[PDB]
Amino acid sequence: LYRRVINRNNRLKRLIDLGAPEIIVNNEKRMLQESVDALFDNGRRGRPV
Amino acid sequence: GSTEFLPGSLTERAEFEAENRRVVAEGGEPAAGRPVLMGITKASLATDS
Amino acid sequence: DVNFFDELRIGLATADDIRNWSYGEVKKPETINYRTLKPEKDGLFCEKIFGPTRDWECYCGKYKRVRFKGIICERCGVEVTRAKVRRERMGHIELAAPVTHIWYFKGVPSRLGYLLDLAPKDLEKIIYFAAYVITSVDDEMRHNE
Amino acid sequence: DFVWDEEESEALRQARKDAELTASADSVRAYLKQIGKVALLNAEEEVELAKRIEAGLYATQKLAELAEKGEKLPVQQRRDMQWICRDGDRAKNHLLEANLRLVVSLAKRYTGRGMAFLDLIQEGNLGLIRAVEKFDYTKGYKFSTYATWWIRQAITRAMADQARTIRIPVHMVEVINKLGRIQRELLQDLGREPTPEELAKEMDITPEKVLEIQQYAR
Amino acid sequence: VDLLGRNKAADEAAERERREEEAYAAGVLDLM
Amino acid sequence: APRQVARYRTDNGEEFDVPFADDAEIPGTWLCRNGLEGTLIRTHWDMLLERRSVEELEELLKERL
Amino acid sequence: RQELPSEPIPIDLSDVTMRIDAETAKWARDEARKTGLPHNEARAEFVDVVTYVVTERAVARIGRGWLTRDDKHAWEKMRADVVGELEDHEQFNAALDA
Amino acid sequence: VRDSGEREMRQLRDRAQRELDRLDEIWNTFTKLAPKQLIVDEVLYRELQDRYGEYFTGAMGAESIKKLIENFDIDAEAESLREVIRSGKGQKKLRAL
Ligand SMILES: [Zn+2]
Repeated sequence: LYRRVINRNNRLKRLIDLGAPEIIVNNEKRMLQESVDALFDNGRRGRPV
Repeated sequence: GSTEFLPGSLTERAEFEAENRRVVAEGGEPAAGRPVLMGITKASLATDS
Repeated sequence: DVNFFDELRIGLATADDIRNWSYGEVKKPETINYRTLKPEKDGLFCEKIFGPTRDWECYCGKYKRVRFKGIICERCGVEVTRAKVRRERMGHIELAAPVTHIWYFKGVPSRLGYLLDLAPKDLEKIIYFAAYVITSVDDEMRHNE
Repeated sequence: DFVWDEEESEALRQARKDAELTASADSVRAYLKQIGKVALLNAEEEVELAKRIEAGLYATQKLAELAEKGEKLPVQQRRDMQWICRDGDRAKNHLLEANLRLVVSLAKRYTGRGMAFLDLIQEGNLGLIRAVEKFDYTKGYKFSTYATWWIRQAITRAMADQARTIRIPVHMVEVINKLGRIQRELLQDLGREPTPEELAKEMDITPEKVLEIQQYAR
Repeated sequence: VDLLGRNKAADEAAERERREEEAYAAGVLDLM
Repeated sequence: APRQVARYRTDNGEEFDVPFADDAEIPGTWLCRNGLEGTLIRTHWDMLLERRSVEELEELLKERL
Repeated sequence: RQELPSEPIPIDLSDVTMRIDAETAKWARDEARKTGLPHNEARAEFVDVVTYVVTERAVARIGRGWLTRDDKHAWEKMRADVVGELEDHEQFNAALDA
Repeated sequence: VRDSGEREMRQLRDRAQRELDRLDEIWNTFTKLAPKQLIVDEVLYRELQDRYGEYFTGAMGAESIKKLIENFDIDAEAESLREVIRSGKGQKKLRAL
């Protein structure tokens, strides 16, 4: 879970550096949010990892 | 009244009296309370710790 | 001093508390090293962050024995100390974007929903990038123009 | 047309149950709204965009050299160079905007195997970023067909990556275990891998349910 | 009464509501 | 053991202490407790050059102007 | 008491501006009557039929060009999303109750 | 030709009428715009931005929630809820509690 969170965060940093359009950047942000939720309480929302 | 207690909430009698006497000695209207009888199960669930 | 362990308090931690707890930011997703079973540098097991796996053993080996205490190695940043510190030293990850804590969003009732008077469905739409919320309006400018 | 057979009733029964997650990653609807509308671009416009992108990158290189080694030309010319770099950035942004629905249409084929539709879409988007970094006006291809390979290979790489966000439903584990046990028994006794017809015979389900459940296996 | 019947969801909602106000009346609302 | 101390600063305005041994030197820059780099008190162009001779790019830029 | 629209009723889904019309209401009412349950029980069947028709039209509109029923999984999840949006849709529920 | 005209004149004016009503929708959304309102229609949100972006601020994600919390005033809502509790009954009072 920590590895997944770090991966998403690093990729979000890269995307913000690359100047990608907001859609891709905030889709990666959504993925980061989901990764953090999985880290804290995996099964609480919907279907778990 | 003039206390910080939430209406409808359960309160330990000792805390209730302590805060009521504090506020009334400081000019506030003491909170109004109704004794409630509880089974040992619900009394256990209503613990403060 | 357990003789003054009188009460235990719990509360929300802020980002500054998390930064004060941590010894260093975890930068890389690395595990224990596949090549040699040593911890990766800046990984989740980094010794420079969480301390050395083996007592008083410098990462680069410039200090290796019991007589040395507390010294940071100038070449690799590991502290020459007892290994037990790996059970207590905390890390942190710096997020590029804010994230809401799942406990205070999910779980009925919704702490955030009740605080902001937002229906849980609407708050979920906002958080996971499915809807826009109006955050602030300059009411007087609109009123006069 | 109009039909309300028992299958449609069962489908709506399933849909109401699935609707219990609001911002489900399996739903692209919000993502489609966010894309908006941008027209499909012909070969000449795409090569124009690529030409602008490369020109802006070279302008960035020369401007970075001149920002350090002195030799700066007067501000009037520097302003035109400052315009070229911005033009290149805008061209890259537009060229990426033009193919998000292509990414979606390529991703829709991999759904149902464990990864959410939006995660596959993100992998395809990154494959598209890879594509724009290798596109060449010299080769003369349509950008859509060229970038399709990058999108699909990125999606496959993410799918074939050992570390993935496989998020299988809770209400499918038991039937998947039963499928595994029955397939194992049929393999051991039949002498060959069982065709979905035999599996459906044993599980008391329609064969297309066998083909659907098998997609979650890995 | 036979021709019309009962609406299941409305009865369920009325039941849960009734439980909520009865818990309030009993003064043990925050425990239910 | 005989010892020494050094300090580092980061652009956010925070400062950090580092004890050392007496026989130790001092680095000029340091990854601090914060995680930032502090001071003692494949890119697109790589990809474009691979498929180009820069005279083509010089002509490409000359056309823009 | 099982009325029909006098004029079409705009539903106004957030993206596809759906409507429920005389044909859909008539056919859903016929299905509910055929179900044979009491009125307050066949109400559920009526709601289900109208929801299914509206949802299928809405997803066919959303999936214009790029999506078809052969994409069974994507189609079913899109249908689930649209059904979820409809369930909490106040205007749709008020129209059905009318 | 008459039937073709009865299709043409009708649909051409109808699309323009729907657009004209969409403008009224935009204006009525602007005039009641307030914080914490969700806007789901991307067309409406984009038009609101293009027209009156300098008059408001919209966002999504946890950052928008953070900005909402920054703008939040605890005392005003607490006192409004207290006022509601001793005035309303039933589910309204219960939700206020
Ligand atoms: Zn060392």
